[PDB]
Amino acid sequence: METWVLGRRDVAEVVAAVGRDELMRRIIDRLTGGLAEIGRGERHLSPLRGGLERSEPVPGIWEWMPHREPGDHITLKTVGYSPANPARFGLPTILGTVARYDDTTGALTALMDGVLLTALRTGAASAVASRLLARPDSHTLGLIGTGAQAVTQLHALSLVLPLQRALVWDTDPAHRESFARRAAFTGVSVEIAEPARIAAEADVISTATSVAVGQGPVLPDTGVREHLHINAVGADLVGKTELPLGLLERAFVTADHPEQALREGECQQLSADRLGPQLAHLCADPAAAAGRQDTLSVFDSTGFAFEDALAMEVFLEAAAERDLGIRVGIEHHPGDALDPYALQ
Amino acid sequence: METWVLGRRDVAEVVAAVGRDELMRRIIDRLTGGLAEIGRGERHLSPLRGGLERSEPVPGIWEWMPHREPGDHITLKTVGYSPANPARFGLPTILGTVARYDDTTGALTALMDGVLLTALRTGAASAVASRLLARPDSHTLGLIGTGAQAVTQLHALSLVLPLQRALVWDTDPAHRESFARRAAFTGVSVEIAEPARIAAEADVISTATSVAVGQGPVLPDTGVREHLHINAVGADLVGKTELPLGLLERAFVTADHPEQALREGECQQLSADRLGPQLAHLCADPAAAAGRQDTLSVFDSTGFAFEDALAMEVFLEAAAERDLGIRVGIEHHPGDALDPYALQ
Ligand SMILES: NC(=O)c1ccc[n+]([C@@H]2O[C@H](COP(=O)([O-])OP(=O)(O)OC[C@H]3O[C@@H](n4cnc5c(N)ncnc54)[C@H](O)[C@@H]3O)[C@@H](O)[C@H]2O)c1
Ligand SMILES: NC(=O)c1ccc[n+]([C@@H]2O[C@H](COP(=O)([O-])OP(=O)(O)OC[C@H]3O[C@@H](n4cnc5c(N)ncnc54)[C@H](O)[C@@H]3O)[C@@H](O)[C@H]2O)c1
Ligand SMILES: O=C(O)[C@@H]1CCCCN1
Ligand SMILES: O=C(O)[C@@H]1CCCCN1
Ligand code: NA
Ligand code: NA
Repeated sequence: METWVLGRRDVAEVVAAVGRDELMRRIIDRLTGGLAEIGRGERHLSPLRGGLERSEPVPGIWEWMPHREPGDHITLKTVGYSPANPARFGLPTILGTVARYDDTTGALTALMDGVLLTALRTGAASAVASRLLARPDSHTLGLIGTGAQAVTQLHALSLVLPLQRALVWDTDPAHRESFARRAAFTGVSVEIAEPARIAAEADVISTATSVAVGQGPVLPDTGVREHLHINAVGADLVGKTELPLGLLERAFVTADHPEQALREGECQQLSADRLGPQLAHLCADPAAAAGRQDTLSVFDSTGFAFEDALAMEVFLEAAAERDLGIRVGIEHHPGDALDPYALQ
Repeated sequence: METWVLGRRDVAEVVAAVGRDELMRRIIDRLTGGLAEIGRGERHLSPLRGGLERSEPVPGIWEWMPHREPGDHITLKTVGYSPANPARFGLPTILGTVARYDDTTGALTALMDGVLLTALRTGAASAVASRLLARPDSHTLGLIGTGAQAVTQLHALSLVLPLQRALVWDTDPAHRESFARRAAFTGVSVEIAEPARIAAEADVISTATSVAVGQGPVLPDTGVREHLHINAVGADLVGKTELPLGLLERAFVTADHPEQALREGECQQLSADRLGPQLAHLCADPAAAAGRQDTLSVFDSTGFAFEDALAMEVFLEAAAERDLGIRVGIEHHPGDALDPYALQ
């Protein structure tokens, strides 16, 4: 037995061969079906993730997220949020890896990059929610925060909605000015616009910012379109929120993971009895979303491990089909199972 | 930047080049100083580990164990307990791996086998506790359970006590018959002995069994020597214990990690009020352990992530000096930190 390692090159080759659009569509479709299975009680929500706060160079967190498929495998994503990474080190804010363990033996069976996978499934989740809750003729996307997640927010939403333009804002002028180049492949025209203009004109908004704890909101409490749908994607430290309380109190709010969102999502601001049905329920039974496209709605997205396990399965199917990756004997399996020093 | 991977062949090379006695002594030395640092408030106990119980083929658990050295690195050990592994698959019961992440950026910097490392630091921890709590002239070690952990229990204790004899028992006859061969490198004469004889004759005992939940104790509450010290090393599922309650209630009890021991150790059987200072406090001030050398004492060992971080440092130091391991680009670091699709 050896661990199947998909390095950065192998992940790059899967995306290159399949294409960004088709790979995102596969993950959207797998996520939709998997969420529906949770909604029907055929699968379980993942347990609450855990994490470690880091104060330097700016406040961040490092988190672990398990998900078990009983009798088959266990997935663990480890992921850091380090929002000084881009300016200070040229590294992405979100840095992680995803591992798979055999449920019968405990053995580490596969290990892959989590940077691209995280961005893909985070965009995909917003696309699943926005298909349910945004107007199907939505034309104008608003983006607050134009870093890494904003790229796959725009990409995923452009595959499920007839987006013609994106109005975008970032507190860093360099980051908002560079977004049009990073977005060009989608064909969606990009225009920089202040948050009040985005609130007024967008049919759908994604907020995906590295705003600090207690420094929200990133979208002002002002006039929005009657049918606005917001993907609240930003999430890291307890106490970090992006939306104004007044808007949230007026909205139909669905969380990807209610217990997690009450701790780390926009639902931190809400009484727990104010939550709409969770996304998995909407996927299994759309009665709860019926009519909500035409009124204010918020998808409170925190991310949970089942989404990473599903996206990893999409990558592993593609990689297995193409015999990609390497095999590394990492775990020591002594020829005598009862002798740790039998370095066989 | 690439991940440094120490596979099975590299860990084997470290043992071959350093030697077993020297490697174990280095880990004992690091663990003793690191525990003293916790006992003096210069370092802190790892957070409570997390875990997922599994029921097939027999009840087992899979756990994740993080530890943070602020400003330096985060360590995470993922480890399975699957006690049917030896008989069904020729695999060790304990299967795991240890990862190191840069604390500043979150990047995965190192990954290695956890199977041998776990056995080494678990032996080392018993050696640290027994040096503090067993009579310095202890001649007879008892071992209940003669699987993987028992090998390093004997090895480590033989390096800190004047052991002349090991009395050993296992419910599987093939496992107790093979222990002497696995233990030969220690030079300590091994005798098979039933648990009642071990209880009556041993100066120090380690219990390290795969006993099922509710099927203890593995050592009878009979005559024990007045000065007996026990390392209660077995730990996995909630409800699993190895010692008789009446013996435990008469003992001075110290846990490696009090909150973990209350959940998964022999301290499950006791009130939280009933515990002594933890092992770290005894390392920092041995005057609290000296008096208890001549009375009944129990070290309640669950394992915690700091021990894995310290043992990993020993292996990385030795591996770097010998230029061992490989470099694998696992994490995706896009050419543009704000563009998840900018594959290198
Ligand atoms: N919900 C999920 O599943 C999920 C998954 C991944 C990341 N995230 C979260 O999304 C957020 C963004 O991640 P990223 O990878 O895009 O980070 P990033 O650093 O690439 O982008 C964040 C951007 O937000 C900008 N910003 C900071 N404060 C702002 C404000 N007040 N208004 C507008 N812009 C602001 C920054 O200048 C930066 O350009 C983080 O909180 C992250 O933890 C969530
Ligand atoms: N405290 C720690 O840090 C730490 C570290 C590693 C393992 N452990 C725990 O130690 C225990 C042993 O692990 P291992 O790797 O040696 O497993 P192993 O399967 O190699 O050995 C366990 C042995 O116990 C024997 N056994 C089962 N029931 C028994 C009984 N009633 N009396 C006597 N022997 C019995 C089995 O036949 C087997 O030989 C497990 O509970 C494991 O989770 C603890
Ligand atoms: O699910 C995730 O991967 C993100 C990482 C950053 C913190 C919020 N959750
Ligand atoms: O600390 C450890 O490595 C062990 C693994 C098995 C369960 C008990 N703790
Ligand atoms: Na959120
Ligand atoms: Na124990």
